[PDB]
Amino acid sequence: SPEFLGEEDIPREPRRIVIHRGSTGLGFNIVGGEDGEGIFISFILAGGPADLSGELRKGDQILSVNGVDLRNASAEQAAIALKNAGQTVTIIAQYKPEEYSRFEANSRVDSSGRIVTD
Repeated sequence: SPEFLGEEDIPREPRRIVIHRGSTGLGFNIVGGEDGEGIFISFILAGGPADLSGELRKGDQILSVNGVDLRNASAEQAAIALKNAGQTVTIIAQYKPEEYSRFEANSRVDSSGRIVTD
């Protein structure tokens, strides 16, 4: 009997993740930022710093960057904070796929809590 992770819930509590900046950037994209809706990871680049951490995913909201609260920041504000965060970037993230799925066209959350796009 194979034990798929797919049948396992993704943790919903906040987590602390440390990223080490490459010679290319932190390796993820963000969406959101309008009217305090929040900043969400929409894409993680294969092989990039966020990927290498192995602790971030599409659908994570970025709550803070190096202790600076980003929950109500604009995307531009978030981009600036992330750019200016130095070589070692400490992120507090929280998996919020339902909120995230609102932003991505034809996306939804399945019974396992995974984000699916049709």
